[PDB]
Amino acid sequence: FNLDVDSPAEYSGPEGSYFGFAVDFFVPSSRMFLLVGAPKANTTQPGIVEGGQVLKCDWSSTRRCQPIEFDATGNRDYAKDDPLEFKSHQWFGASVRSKQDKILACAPLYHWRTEMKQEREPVGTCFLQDGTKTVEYAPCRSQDIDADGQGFCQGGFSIDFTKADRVLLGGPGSFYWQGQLISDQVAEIVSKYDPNVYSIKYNNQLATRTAQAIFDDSYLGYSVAVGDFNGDGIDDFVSGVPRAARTLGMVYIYDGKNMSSLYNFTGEQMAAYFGFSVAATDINGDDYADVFIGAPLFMDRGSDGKLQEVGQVSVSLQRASGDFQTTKLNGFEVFARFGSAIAPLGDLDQDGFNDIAIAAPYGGEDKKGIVYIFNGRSTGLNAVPSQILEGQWAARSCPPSFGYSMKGATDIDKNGYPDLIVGAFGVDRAILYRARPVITVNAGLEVYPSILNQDNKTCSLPGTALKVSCFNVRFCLKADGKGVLPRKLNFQVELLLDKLKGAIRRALFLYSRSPSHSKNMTISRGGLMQCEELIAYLRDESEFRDKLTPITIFMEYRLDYRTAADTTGLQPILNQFTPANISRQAHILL
Amino acid sequence: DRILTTRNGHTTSTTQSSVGVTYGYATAEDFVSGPNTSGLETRVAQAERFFKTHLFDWVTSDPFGRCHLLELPTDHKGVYGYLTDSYAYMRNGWDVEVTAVGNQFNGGCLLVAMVPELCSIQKRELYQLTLFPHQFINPRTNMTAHITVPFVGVNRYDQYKVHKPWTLVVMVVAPLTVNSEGAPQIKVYANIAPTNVHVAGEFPSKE
Amino acid sequence: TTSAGESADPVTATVENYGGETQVQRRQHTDVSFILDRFVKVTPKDQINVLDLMQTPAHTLVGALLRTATYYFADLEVAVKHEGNLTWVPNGAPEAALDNTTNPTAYHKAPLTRLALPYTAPHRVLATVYNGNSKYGDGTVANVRGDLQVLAQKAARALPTSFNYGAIKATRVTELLYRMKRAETYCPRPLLAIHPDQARHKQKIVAP
Amino acid sequence: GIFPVACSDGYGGLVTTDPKTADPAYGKVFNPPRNMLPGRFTNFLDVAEACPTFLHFEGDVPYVTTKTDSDRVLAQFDLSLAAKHMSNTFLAGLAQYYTQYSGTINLHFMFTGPTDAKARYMIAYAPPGMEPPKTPEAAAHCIHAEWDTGLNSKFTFSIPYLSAADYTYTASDVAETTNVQGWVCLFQITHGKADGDALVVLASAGKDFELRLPVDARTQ
Amino acid sequence: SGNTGSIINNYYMQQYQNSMDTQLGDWFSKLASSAFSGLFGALLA
Ligand SMILES: [Ca+2]
Ligand SMILES: [Mg+2]
Repeated sequence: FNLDVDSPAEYSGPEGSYFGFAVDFFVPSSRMFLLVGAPKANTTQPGIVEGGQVLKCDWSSTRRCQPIEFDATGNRDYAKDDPLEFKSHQWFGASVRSKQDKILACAPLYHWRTEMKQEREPVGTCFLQDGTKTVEYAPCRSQDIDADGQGFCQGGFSIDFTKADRVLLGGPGSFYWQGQLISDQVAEIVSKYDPNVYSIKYNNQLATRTAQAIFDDSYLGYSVAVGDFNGDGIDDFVSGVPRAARTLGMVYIYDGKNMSSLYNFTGEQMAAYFGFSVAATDINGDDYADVFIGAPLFMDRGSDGKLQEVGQVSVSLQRASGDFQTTKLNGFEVFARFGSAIAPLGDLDQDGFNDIAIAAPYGGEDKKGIVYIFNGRSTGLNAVPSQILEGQWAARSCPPSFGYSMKGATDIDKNGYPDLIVGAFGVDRAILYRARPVITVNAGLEVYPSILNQDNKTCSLPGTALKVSCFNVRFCLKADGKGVLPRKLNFQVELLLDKLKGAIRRALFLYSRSPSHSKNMTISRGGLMQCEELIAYLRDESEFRDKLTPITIFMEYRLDYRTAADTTGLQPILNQFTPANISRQAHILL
Repeated sequence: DRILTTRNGHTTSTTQSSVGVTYGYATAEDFVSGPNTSGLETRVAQAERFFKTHLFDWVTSDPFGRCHLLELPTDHKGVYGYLTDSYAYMRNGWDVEVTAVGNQFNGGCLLVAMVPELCSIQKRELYQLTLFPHQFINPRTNMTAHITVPFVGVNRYDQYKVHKPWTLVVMVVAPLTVNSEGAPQIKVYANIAPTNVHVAGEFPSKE
Repeated sequence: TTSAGESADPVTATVENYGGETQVQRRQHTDVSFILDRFVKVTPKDQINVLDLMQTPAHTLVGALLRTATYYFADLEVAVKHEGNLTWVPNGAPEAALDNTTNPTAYHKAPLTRLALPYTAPHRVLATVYNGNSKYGDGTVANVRGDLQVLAQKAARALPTSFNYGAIKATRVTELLYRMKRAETYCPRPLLAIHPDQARHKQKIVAP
Repeated sequence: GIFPVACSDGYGGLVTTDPKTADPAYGKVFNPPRNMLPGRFTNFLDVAEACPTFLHFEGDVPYVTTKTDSDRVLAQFDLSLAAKHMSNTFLAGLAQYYTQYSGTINLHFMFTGPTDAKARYMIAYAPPGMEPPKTPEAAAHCIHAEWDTGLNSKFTFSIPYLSAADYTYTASDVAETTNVQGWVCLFQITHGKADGDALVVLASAGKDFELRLPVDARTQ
Repeated sequence: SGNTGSIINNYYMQQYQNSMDTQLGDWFSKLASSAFSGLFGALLA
C-alpha cells in the first residue's frame, strides 16, 4: 500500500522485444541490479536475430540497463553440415530466477536436434551465473529425445531456488506433455557440466518419470514454490497441474529431499489453469510457507446468469502439519485473469507478518493493468485490495497487460522495504514501483474535564470583564516507524472545534479567537510523544441555544511532503487503515 | 443331371442357381491325429451345421472395391461357439455360401473369396484377389457362391481366441446397375458352416 | 472358349482354337525352389540380428517373391561380413546366450563367413502375416497415443519371435546376406509390379 | 609326401547365385512333419495359369463400359507385360522380375450385364509395323475373334506369340517408344440396350507361357 | 532338386547339411492341368 506511483523507476527496451517478461532482483553480495529479460531482442550472435537477452538495469545513481548474454556461443554442430542447435527466435528470457549472486537465465524454447536424426526438439536450456562463474544448466538434454523422452520437455519453465542451494527446474512438456521437475544442486552444475559433452546427465537427479495413461497432457510442473510443507526445514518442490482430471486442476506438492508426494488439491472450475502462478509465503505467523494458487481463466457465477471471466486466487493457510485452508478470492473486472502476476512481498511495512502482490494483467482501464496489494494480518490475508495502480505507455499489436513479471522478498532501494518490479512484456516496459516508508503515526486528544458546566466560570476572557466557562485541550502527537527516512516529520496540525455546528460553532480557541486554527508541528520519529496543551473556552450564555449537543473536537493533521525526502528522494506514507484525523466529544450538563 | 442341394448335419441348403462348388486348396482333410496333442483329440459331430449372418447391402452407389472382411470364426451363439469357450485347441474347415438375391435384370458382379490370414490390404491389391478360393456372383447367371476350404494354419491345432485363420471377403467388381425392371437394392447374406471340428483340451469351468 | 463364367474352374483357351499349334514350354526358371535359393542383402543392425526372413525388403527379388506365399518352409544359410566373432543362437534361447562361445561361433576368416543353419522353428511351417497381428493382447497398456496413435500403418509387425531362425551377434556386422534353400511354399498371395504413369512403364534397358 | 594341389587364381570368390552349398555347423535337427499340407504350389507359372487376375482401365477399374456413340473402340492397349493396363495383374507381377518371355497370354472376358442387355464384341491382334486399327472394319484383317453374350457369359481368347526372335523382352525399352512387340485391340460391334453395363476382363498365363533369366526389379 | 550343380556326393552326410523332414501317417499343378479347353458348342472348320 506504499508503491510509488507518482514518479516510479521507468525502464524501457528495444522495440518488439517484449521488455518485461521475466524480471528478478540481484545483489552483488551497497549496490543493486535488476534483471529484465527480453525474449525477442537483438543478440550478439551473427545470423541470429530476436533470440533474447538478459538486460541488467542499474538503479543506483542513474538507470543504466545493459544487455547481458551469458553463454553467447553460436550454433554448434554434431554430424556434418548441420547445426546441432537452433538459437534463432529461442525466446531467451522466459524465466530468469536469481538468488543473491546466482543468476538463472533459463530458456524453455531452446531447440536442439536429435543425436540420431536431423530434427528440431525444443528442449530448453538455462544459463546460470554462480557469483562470478558462468555455467550452463540443462537437465532436459541427454539420452532422452522426442516422444518417449524429453524432446518437448523445455527445461527451464517453472524454476525456483530453495535454501540448501538446490536449483528447482520444471518442464510441463516432459514425456508426451506430462511434465518433470528436475532439481540439482549448484555443485553438480559448476563441477559436473562440460561444454564438450552434449548429453548432460547429473548424478543426484531427483525427479518424477512416466506414470499411467490419465496423466498424459497434464503439464506436471506449470508453477513451482519453495517452503516447508511436511516438517523437515528443507524447502519442498511444489508442482502445479493445470490439466488434471478431465481438465480441472490439481497441485502435487513433492518433497524437497527425496522426491515424494505430500498432499493433493482439487480445482474449482474446469479448464481454468488451477496452478498457473503460485506463491508460498507466511501469512498467518508460524514460519511456514502458504501456497496461494492462481486461476487466470476462472469465471465467477454472477447474478445475471452469464459468467464473466474475472479469475480466482485461492489463499491456502498451513497450520502445523499440512492442513491447508482454502479461501476463495474472486476477481474484479471482466477479462482480467486475476492470478497471473502473483509475487510475495514479505516485510513490506514491518507489521509482524508478510505481504503479497497480485496484479491483474489483462484487467484495468483500456486493458492496461491494475496491481492489487494484499497485506497480511494476524488472521490470514485481506480480501479487498489496498491500492489501485494504472499503466503509463500504450501498446501496439500485442495486448498491454501491465503487470506480468514481478518478484519480491528482496530489498533494493536500501531502506528496509522491498519494492515491486512491475514488468509488462506487452507494452515492452518494465516499471519499478518503490516502497514508500510506512510511518506508524499515533495521535491523541485529551480534553479535560469531560463534563462542561454552563455556569462554571473558571478562566477569564481577555479584552472584557466577563467570565466564561473554559476547558483544557491537550492533544498529543507521536510517530514511530521503521526504515531509512528523516525523523523530522513536519505535520500540519489543523485544529477544528464543533464539527456538527452548518450553523454557528460554539467552541473557539482563546489564543487565536477563531474556531479553525492552523499549526505547524514538526515532531521526531522514534523519540518521545511530543504533546501540546492549550485552553479553549465556551461562548456566552446569550449566544447559543442548544444545551444538549456535546462538543466534538475534530483535529486533522497532514504530513507536509517537502523536507521528507532524503537520498532516494521518496515521500513517506502513513500506515494502512489509520486515518490522519481524530475527533472526541465533550458532554455539557444542564 | 444336377445335384445342387447341400447339407451339413441336420440343416440343408437348396439353391437352384448353383454354378458349382469350388474346393479351395484341398479336396480332403489333413491328418487330424497329430503328435502335438498326444492323442487327446476328439471329433464333435454336433458343431457341423449352418449359421446365418448378414454382410452388407450392395447398393447402386458402391464403387469398385467396397470390400467386407469378417474373420472366421465370428460370434457363434450356438453349439459351435460353446466349444470356443470350453476347449482350448481346435481345428476345422469351412464351407461358406453367400447369397446375393436380386433378380435376373440387375447387372454387375461381386467377387467372393475365402482368403487366409487377411489383414492390411490395399485397393491396388484387389486386382489379384482371384488367386484365392474364389467364385463370382452376378445376377445375370447365379445367386449364390459356394466355397469350401480345409484347415490351413501355421500349426495343426489353433487357439481361436488369439487367432483367426480365414477371412470371408466379398468385394464388388462391377457396380450394381439397376434398370427399369431390376431390383433396387440387394442384401448379401451368408450361411457358414464348419466341417469336422476336432477339439482338444478341456478348460476348467468358470464357476 | 465359351465357358461358365462364374464357376471359377480353370479354363485355358489355347492357340489351337483359331488354327495353329503350341510349342514345348520349359519352366525351370520359374520353379519355386530354383528362384529362391540365391543371396539377398538385408540391412544389419550393429550387433544383434534376429534371422527372420520377413526383414528382407519388399523391393528386392526374393523378398517380394517370398511374400507371394502365405506359408513357407525353407532352410536358411547366411553369409555375413563382420569383424570379431559371430555366435549363432537357435530359436527361442534367451538373448543373454549370444555372448557364450559354446553356441556355434565362427571365427573371423577373411573376408566373410558363410554357414548353413537348420530350420529351428517349433512350427511345422513358418508364416509371413499373422491374424490377428500384434495381439499381446490385444494391445499392451495405455499407451495411446496423442494424435497419430489411431491413424498409423504400423500394425502388420509380428511380435512372437518364433518365425525366426535365431539370432547372430558379432562385434559389428557390416553386411549379412540371406538365401533360403529346399524352399516349399503354400497358399499364394498377390504380387505387385509398380504402377506406370505413362502409356507403358518404359525404363532405360541395357544397350551397347 | 602330401598330395600336391595348385591353388588356382580367379576361382573361389563369393558368387551370390552359385550352386555351392555352405558347410554345416549344427546338425541333428528333425523338423515337425509337414506332409499333405494344403495349398502347395511348385512353380510360379502354375499359380499364374490356374488363377486369372484383373486388368486396369481408366478410372482404376477392371471393367470396361459399353459405348453408346459412333465410336466403337472399347479398349486399345499395347501388348507388353510392362504396360499400363496389365500393371495390377499377377502375370505382370512376376514378369517384373525376369527379362524375357515367350508364349501365349490368355485374356478372359466376363460380361456382367442384365438378362435383357445383349451385345457382341471382337478382339484383334495387330502385329507391329504400322498403326493399330481404329475401326472393327479395319481390324477384321487381323487374327481376330468375335463372341456374343448369351448363356455362357465368359470368353477366353489366347493371344498368339508372333515374333522374329524366339524370346521377347518383358521390359519395354526406356528410350525406344514405338512398342514394336504388338498391339491388342478389343472393340464392340453392336449392343442392344447395354448402356452403362460392364465387361470385366482378366488375364492369365497361357498353356505354353514360360519366363526366363531372373533379375531384380527392385521396385523400379 | 534346387540350385545345386555338383555331380559329386556331398561331404557332410545328410543330417549335418539340412534339417531332416519327418513324415506323418502338388495342388496347383493338379489345378492347372485340369483346365478346360476346346470349345463349348458344335464347331465348324
Ligand atoms: Ca493437435
Ligand atoms: Mg485429434
